[PDB]
Amino acid sequence: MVEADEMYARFNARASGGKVSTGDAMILARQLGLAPSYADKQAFEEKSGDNLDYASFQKFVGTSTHPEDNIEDLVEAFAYFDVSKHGYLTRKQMGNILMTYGEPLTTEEFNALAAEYFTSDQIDYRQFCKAMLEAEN
Amino acid sequence: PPRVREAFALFDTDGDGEISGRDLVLAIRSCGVSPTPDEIKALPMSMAWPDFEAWMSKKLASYNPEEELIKSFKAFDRSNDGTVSADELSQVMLALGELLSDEEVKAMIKEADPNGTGKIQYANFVKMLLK
Amino acid sequence: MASSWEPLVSVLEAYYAGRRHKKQLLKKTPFIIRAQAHIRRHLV
Ligand SMILES: [Ca+2]
Ligand SMILES: [Cl-]
Repeated sequence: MVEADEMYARFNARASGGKVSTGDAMILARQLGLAPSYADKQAFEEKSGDNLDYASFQKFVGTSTHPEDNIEDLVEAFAYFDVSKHGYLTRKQMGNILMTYGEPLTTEEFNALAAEYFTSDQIDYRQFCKAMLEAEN
Repeated sequence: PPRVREAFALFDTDGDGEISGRDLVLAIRSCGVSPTPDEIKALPMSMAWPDFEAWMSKKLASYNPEEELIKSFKAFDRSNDGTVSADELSQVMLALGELLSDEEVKAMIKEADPNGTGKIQYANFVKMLLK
Repeated sequence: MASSWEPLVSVLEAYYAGRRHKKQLLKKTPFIIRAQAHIRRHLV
């Protein structure tokens, strides 16, 4: 397992009575390099509640690996809004898309993402998608 | 989800937050509203969500889609039996229509006539189309 | 003295074009959610 002693300590540093909220499960799972959705959080909540001990956290993490993740489906998702199909979307497009569909970003999340990753007005969404799948593990 | 908001999101085809041109008219018509040609004339070059939201709130305050669609159908309810003919509607959609494949039109007819009658109980149909 | 069918046709065409939009967008929406999940992972 991915750095077992440090995962344990991060969970316990956030834990009260040996349990952490599912929101902290989300953050911890991200730090471990997993990408849970809010749908994962809801599904897990409706079987195990809003507070997880370390074992149920491990089960959560184990169900949030999302093996269906792959570059082509992610890219087709954005290319849907690309009428030219040249492979570019504007910052306005990326913002409105990401803050309107699916599990929409807050303007703060989008602004942080754009500050780090959007170098231009014309974003290559294929390379951006590849970047997003990096470091996942 | 609410119809107006969803119609904007569906007809904003490039995801840039703004409907423009014929798409605007289509988004409006996709809520069951037929803008009079002067309203179409007066549509701005583009609409963002607040613009579309205001336009639709004001319109709908005076315009009721489902009874207006019902009256449109009862124009062609010749038998006056609350029912228009599916064949007439099919080949009129095929003749005048601009957007749907013929397969799409047939799917639509099978929806409207879920019993193989060749008659469309247009009230029931309009109510089915308006959630 | 039949009347014209263009208004009914226009409205039903727009409606069903929207239904086709809603269905292809349904096909794409889970992977937008996937994109957003990876975005939030990069954002911790
Ligand atoms: Ca647009
Ligand atoms: Cl027209």
